[PDB]
Amino acid sequence: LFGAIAGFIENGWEGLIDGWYGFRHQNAQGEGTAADYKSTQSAIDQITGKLNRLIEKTNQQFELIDNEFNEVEKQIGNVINWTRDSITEVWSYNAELLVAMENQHTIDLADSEMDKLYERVKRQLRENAEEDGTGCFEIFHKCDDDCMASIRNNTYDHSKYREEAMQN
Amino acid sequence: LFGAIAGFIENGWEGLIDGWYGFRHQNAQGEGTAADYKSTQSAIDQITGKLNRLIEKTNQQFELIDNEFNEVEKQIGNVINWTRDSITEVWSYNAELLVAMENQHTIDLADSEMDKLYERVKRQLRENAEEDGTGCFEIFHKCDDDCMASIRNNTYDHSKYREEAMQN
Amino acid sequence: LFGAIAGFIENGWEGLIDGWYGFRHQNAQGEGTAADYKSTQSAIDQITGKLNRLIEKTNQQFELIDNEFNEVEKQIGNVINWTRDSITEVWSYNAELLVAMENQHTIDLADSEMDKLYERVKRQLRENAEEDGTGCFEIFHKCDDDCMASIRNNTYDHSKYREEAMQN
Amino acid sequence: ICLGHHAVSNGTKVNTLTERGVEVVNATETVERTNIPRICSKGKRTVDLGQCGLLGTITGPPQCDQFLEFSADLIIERREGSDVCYPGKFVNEEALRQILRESGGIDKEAMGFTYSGIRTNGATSACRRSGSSFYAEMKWLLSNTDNAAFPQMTKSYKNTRKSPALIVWGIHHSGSTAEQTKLYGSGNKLVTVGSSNYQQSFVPSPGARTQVNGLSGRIDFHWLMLNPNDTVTFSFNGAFIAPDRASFLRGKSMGIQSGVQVDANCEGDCYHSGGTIISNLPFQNIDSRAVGKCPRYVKQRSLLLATGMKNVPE
Amino acid sequence: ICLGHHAVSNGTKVNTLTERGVEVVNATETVERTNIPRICSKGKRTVDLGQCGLLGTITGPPQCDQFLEFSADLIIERREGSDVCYPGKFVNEEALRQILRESGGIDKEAMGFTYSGIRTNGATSACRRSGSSFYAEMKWLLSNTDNAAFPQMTKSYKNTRKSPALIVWGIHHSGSTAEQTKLYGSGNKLVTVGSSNYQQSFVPSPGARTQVNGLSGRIDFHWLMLNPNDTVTFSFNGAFIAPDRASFLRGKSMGIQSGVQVDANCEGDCYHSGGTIISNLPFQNIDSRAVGKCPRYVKQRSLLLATGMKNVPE
Amino acid sequence: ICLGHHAVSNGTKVNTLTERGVEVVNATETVERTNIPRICSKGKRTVDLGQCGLLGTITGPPQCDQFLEFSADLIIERREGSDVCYPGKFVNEEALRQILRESGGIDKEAMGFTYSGIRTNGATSACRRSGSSFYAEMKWLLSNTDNAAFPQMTKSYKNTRKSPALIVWGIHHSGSTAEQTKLYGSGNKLVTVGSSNYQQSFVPSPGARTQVNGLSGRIDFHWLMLNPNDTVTFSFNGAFIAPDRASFLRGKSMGIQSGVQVDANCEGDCYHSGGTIISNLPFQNIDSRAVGKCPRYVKQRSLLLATGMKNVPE
Ligand SMILES: *[C@@H]1O[C@H](CO)[C@@H](O)[C@H](O)[C@H]1NC(C)=O
Ligand SMILES: *[C@@H]1O[C@H](CO)[C@@H](O)[C@H](O)[C@H]1NC(C)=O
Ligand SMILES: *[C@@H]1O[C@H](CO)[C@@H](O)[C@H](O)[C@H]1NC(C)=O
Ligand SMILES: *[C@@H]1O[C@H](CO)[C@@H](O)[C@H](O)[C@H]1NC(C)=O
Ligand SMILES: *[C@@H]1O[C@H](CO)[C@@H](O)[C@H](O)[C@H]1NC(C)=O
Ligand SMILES: *[C@@H]1O[C@H](CO)[C@@H](O)[C@H](O)[C@H]1NC(C)=O
Ligand SMILES: *[C@@H]1O[C@H](CO)[C@@H](O)[C@H](O)[C@H]1NC(C)=O
Ligand SMILES: *[C@@H]1O[C@H](CO)[C@@H](O)[C@H](O)[C@H]1NC(C)=O
Ligand SMILES: *[C@@H]1O[C@H](CO)[C@@H](O)[C@H](O)[C@H]1NC(C)=O
Repeated sequence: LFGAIAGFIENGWEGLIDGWYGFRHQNAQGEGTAADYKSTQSAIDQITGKLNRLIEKTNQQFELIDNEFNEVEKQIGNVINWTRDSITEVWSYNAELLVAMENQHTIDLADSEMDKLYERVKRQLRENAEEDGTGCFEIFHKCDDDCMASIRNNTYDHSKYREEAMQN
Repeated sequence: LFGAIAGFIENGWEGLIDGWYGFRHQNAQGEGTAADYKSTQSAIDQITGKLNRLIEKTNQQFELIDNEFNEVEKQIGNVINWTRDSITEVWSYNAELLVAMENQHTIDLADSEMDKLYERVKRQLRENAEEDGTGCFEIFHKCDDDCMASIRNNTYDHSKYREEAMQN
Repeated sequence: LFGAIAGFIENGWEGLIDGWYGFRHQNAQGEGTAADYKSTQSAIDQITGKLNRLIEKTNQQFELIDNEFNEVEKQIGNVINWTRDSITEVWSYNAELLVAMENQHTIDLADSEMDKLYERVKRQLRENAEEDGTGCFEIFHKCDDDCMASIRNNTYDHSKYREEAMQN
Repeated sequence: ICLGHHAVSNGTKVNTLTERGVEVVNATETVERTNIPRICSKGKRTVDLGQCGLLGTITGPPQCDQFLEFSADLIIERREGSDVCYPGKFVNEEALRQILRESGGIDKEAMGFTYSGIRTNGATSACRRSGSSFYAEMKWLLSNTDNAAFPQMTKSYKNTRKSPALIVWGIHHSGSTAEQTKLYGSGNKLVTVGSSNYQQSFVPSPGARTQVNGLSGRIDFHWLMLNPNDTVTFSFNGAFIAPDRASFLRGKSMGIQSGVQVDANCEGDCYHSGGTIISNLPFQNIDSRAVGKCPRYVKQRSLLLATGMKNVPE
Repeated sequence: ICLGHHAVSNGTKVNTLTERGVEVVNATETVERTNIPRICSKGKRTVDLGQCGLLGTITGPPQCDQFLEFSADLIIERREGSDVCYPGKFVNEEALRQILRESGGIDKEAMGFTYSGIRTNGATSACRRSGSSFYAEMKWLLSNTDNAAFPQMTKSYKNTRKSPALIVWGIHHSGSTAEQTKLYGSGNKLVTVGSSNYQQSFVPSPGARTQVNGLSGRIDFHWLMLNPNDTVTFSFNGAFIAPDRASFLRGKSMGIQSGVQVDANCEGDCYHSGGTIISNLPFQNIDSRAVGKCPRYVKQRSLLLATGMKNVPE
Repeated sequence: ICLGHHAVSNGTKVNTLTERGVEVVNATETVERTNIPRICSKGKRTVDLGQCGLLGTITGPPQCDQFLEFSADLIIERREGSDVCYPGKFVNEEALRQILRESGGIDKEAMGFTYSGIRTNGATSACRRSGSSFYAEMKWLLSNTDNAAFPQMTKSYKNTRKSPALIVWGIHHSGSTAEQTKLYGSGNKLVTVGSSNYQQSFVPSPGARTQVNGLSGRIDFHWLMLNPNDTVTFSFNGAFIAPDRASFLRGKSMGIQSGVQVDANCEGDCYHSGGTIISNLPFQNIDSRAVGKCPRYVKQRSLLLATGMKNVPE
């Protein structure tokens, strides 16, 4: 729905076992991969809250209306079976539609979270970098490992390396 | 869902009693706050239409099937109570799911409207300003009060103060 | 929901009979209009899959519980009519809500697809063009017909006409 | 220039698909709880039965003398209402009640039963008018003298209307056998009813019951719906309470059971025993047995629907 | 270069969660309204009962002589069908109809009842074959001569199959008492039926009824389901119409009531009285009492589902 | 610096509104299929009726001598349970079963019926204790000697409690008429029951039935609910099995039918014949007739709910 996951980003990282979303960087020092905690925790909190909303015990008690050992009269029995079958159709429909809708909103929700993380990182880097289109921000200045960590910790200053990267 | 409200914008304006969304500006003349009419009216129209869709009278008439003064026979009475309880469970489920879904789509709808207003203002300001990341557009030219009003009235010209603000 | 269709884009193209979305260009060679195949095919695949999900036969068989030629006894008949009317209310509600929700998600889905196509074209054109705000990318270099086709085929190189278009 | 949204100091918590307690700017209720403690009947032909029972309007005990041919869009049963003056009961009682609630009223028409060599006006002190009387629409068939016998008779009535006719007859179960011989003579009696859709049968059972209204005897009431151009036949030889007039349904109506007063100042289409549910909301938590045009009953006391954005204060 | 979407000059208005009448490019119907005015029975073993009533197939009036051992996947009841030739009625009628509709047909088997000192072949002009006849599967038990008496007999039948046996017997209610004494002798008769799940009771009631088919007498029909290795017992002493053969259910089938002709050219699994609902849509607005494998009935005539984007023309 | 999401090598396919088989990172089941093959009754007062039938607890056959005044939150009926020792049956059987399942147990109280010039202790070999006995809560009313007659009696019982009293009486249908004259004398008997909400009627029917337990006679059992400060009246003259004690409902309970053993180690609130459904899921595919506090039954075997993003591997 939001275009990030599955998605202008090619695929996911099987090596990213630390969280749902994260940053993977290549620089002059080497290559690294860390997990973004706030986005992952947000998606986990929303989806977990959804599951807790669906997981609920029915405190409504129903009593036995048929008899399995001595069958009730045929007419009232056919009315009972007819009603129970109607209710079964209603609840099967409700369950199918519920699961389908919740799955749709779940996938689109995670996609939205990824898009929000990417957009935030774009907010941090104003003219010091140019987005590529596959989920990467091409830097135009020597972003040290402390600079990358400042990007991950939402502390990167835009005016620190601005003019250094504008002319590139 | 869309990231604007609640949200890279810190919080709402309790002083903004003129509408749902709006602009608050600081310049060389002073500080001001006005309400955006089209976005507010759009969200109000959609949510109001939703409420009018839910507020509907059931023109289906149901008759009395029990008897409160002289109780009906126990067997057919237990079938009646069983059916009515099943229907009650179905409608309680439908009401809960309906309200939850409608609330979700409502909140995400307002968030979407805010994001659309912000994106429109970004369309108006092409290179004459740079977004900060908290819902502000940092201007690089002396935007007069008539310039701010031109931004609010969707009449701001991008090429009028372009080169004046590009070199900053 | 996503702001693209209906929408910062003024209206649709009745002459675009080749697909759902597409590009219409004016250059130094002339004017042209082509359809974007991947976005159109994606929206058609999702909506078609939705229709195939709703189009389903009920393999649950129900038997006759009333009698149209010799009316059953009045009490059990009133219980039967009462139950059938309740089920009818439930299914009328389910059908109304289902169609309304599916229509909402359909319209917002197409809007999302348009926004994703526009965003992709923005990814291709990095500083070689500036978006106008009505769905157009104002070029700052002489984009030949092969350049336009390279934009449509997702093969346009950003660094080929970069500096040629940066100074404009 | 900066962009933002509005907020309030005290929002309203609602529930979504993911959370429980999201504070929004504004919200509105979807489950109705407000009840009007009276029967809103503005613009409706209303009949408050009061002390008259709904089934009594077909037989006519003294408390139903003013309801023998009522006409209404709304019928109100009361707890003090009684169907009988002489102790008795109806067979298929609730089905007949449901037939009469949506009948739109009843129209009586004489059936024209003529008898010979028999007593046709039995009375009792339990059905008191000027003195000892009986059901206004019925005829207690006794014997000529203090004993004698009961000649076996066969009466027939053809419904000459285009609407089905409600036929109601009675069978007396005296307090003992000697009373049954005093009223109808010695021997075992029978009452047979015939037509094209009905087939019975019947036979009395004398015996001592409880002293309701001071009497130990009972009276069974039975009924059937006679189709147009069809004939009902009563072949009997004792313990018979014949119908004097048959009933026809006027049209359509609404039937409720209530204990609150009637109010012609307010209008309503959803009723329960405690009053009227005037609401536009799709759900209600007042009464699951509410009848008429009602919002669907739900177990939840409240379900708040968000009508504004999320409230994010500083 | 500019980007945009397509549009049409005449879209289709649909309804969403927020609006009512949003014009989209394309939409499709979800509520079926098209009806096929015939019973589509392609590839199904069909039995059109016609003038034969469904219950008659167990007793066998002249109009059911060709349906005594039918076999079908689909059973069709007609308005002109009749269960009886001699005036009468079934007890627990609709329950037996519902048992027979999904039975897959019936299989008859002789019960082997032998009598002595009695008349076993009573006939009537209302059941006409070559002359005065009777139900093919029943035996009208009368008396040896024009009066005489009725010796009290006790017959028993043990269902020697693995499937329950449908047992149907009759009790004659003559037009008067003198006729009952002419057919079965004087005195009060009785018919008792016993087994491991059933307990009755029965007793006649002679009297004048309406002249259906020119006759004032009636015949009650009663039935029970005899479990395997269980025995049914009839201890009677007059007014008895004994079963000659018992019925067994063949398998499974579908039962409908219709007034339209049968068509083996079209296939269908959803039927009503007016025809067949051939559709893939999830809902239908044709008949709420449709039976089989049907879309769910809804009150809405139409519910348009959007299959395209919103139509925004210039 | 590049941004991305996580993925796995083996995801879980789920279904959405648009597709069928979208592989996501993680998913969980919403339809319960796991069954506990025993009755989880931890912390509940449980009564396993075993060989005693639920209705027998009111009449008291030998197999119900230890259940005459039970008290429970959960009542378990077994297939081997029997309501009777002498062959017979209850009228309105299932309604009484449903009354007793949620009764919370029963409390017996003597009704104080005194008789004169009659036999009050009839016995049979089918109800064996020390020797030939009878129902513990009933009294088989016979005659003084091997024939004689049956004086017509009228007994009355006023429910002096604040709770309705369960009244159960019996009517004997002997194997023939000569047996009925041996037990109660010659003539046609009757049993009439009266109060303020009930009106019957009854009459025996002697005849040869099947030899259940070696006996060809049957016993009808009838019941009613006597309201507080109301009186039940029995006017009879033969073939009567009078109630010795009346029953009162203790409170509330749960009634199930099962064939699996009881387990006090596990707790459960959803039961079926095959065991207990312990689950927090909103749906179940185990048994549509499950009773108690259960998830809603659905036809689908499985419905996987996505708990993670879409799995997009390389
Ligand atoms: C209702 O369905 C059950 C199967 O779950 C079946 O055993 C029973 O016989 C049906 N009821 C009647 C009256 O046939
Ligand atoms: C049905 O429920 C009502 C409570 O609303 C109760 O008063 C009534 O007794 C129940 N029906 C039967 C047959 O117990
Ligand atoms: C149930 O509704 C039908 C109309 O579809 C009507 O013909 C029938 O009489 C109703 N049932 C009773 C018992 O009135
Ligand atoms: C808030 O909702 C209520 C619900 O009826 C409405 O009456 C009121 O006008 C609304 N107020 C605002 C400010 O939206
Ligand atoms: C009923 O009978 C009258 C005359 O006896 C006749 O005019 C009318 O058409 C008949 N209607 C029906 C439905 O049989
Ligand atoms: C429009 O929808 C109908 C619905 O069946 C379909 O048959 C038709 O092919 C669709 N046309 C287009 C252009 O999508
Ligand atoms: C029924 O009886 C036959 C022989 O009498 C026996 O073979 C069969 O197993 C029995 N079946 C049942 C279900 O009792
Ligand atoms: C996956 O879902 C199951 C469902 O219960 C849960 O137990 C498990 O912890 C989840 N694992 C991850 C990695 O989310
Ligand atoms: C029942 O009667 C007793 C005394 O006979 C009296 O105290 C009590 O109030 C009465 N209760 C009712 C409900 O009539």
